[PDB]
Amino acid sequence: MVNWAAVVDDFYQELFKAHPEYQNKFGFKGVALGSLKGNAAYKTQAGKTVDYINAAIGGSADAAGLASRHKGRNVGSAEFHNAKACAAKACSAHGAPDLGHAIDDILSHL
Ligand code: HEM
Ligand SMILES: [Xe]
Ligand SMILES: [Xe]
Repeated sequence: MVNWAAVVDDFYQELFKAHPEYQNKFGFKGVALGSLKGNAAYKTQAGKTVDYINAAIGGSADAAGLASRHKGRNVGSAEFHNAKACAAKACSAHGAPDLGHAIDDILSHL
């Protein structure tokens, strides 16, 4: 088992450090980066990202559905290219396989 939860945590750290304004689109808006793990709303969003990763690896992930749902938050290609940079970093830091291919499936719909 890859510690996906831990990777998701680093990933969120990377993403919000580089694009802090992204964080305003969540229910943990305005919460200090170093406090995220103590915030209920974050805890739920992180679990869901981990779920998706496990579904992408599992073969059950609906990439088109996730893309439409991000479109529904005015989150598009540019954001998911940025996230690809951030996940690459967070995976590499954990010796975990990269999620470039899964992130690519999402991009193919954005
Ligand atoms: C690898 C990249 C990402 C993955 C795997 C991912 C995963 C998810 C998942 C699984 C959900 C819940 C889907 C649902 O049931 O509606 C979600 C919601 C969301 N995503 Fe992403 N995320 C990604 C990147 C981003 C980025 C770059 C942004 C830009 C801000 C973003 C913004 C949001 C927002 C605002 C929500 C809903 C928040 C809420 O309901 O409170 N995501 N994401
Ligand atoms: Xe991710
Ligand atoms: Xe992913």
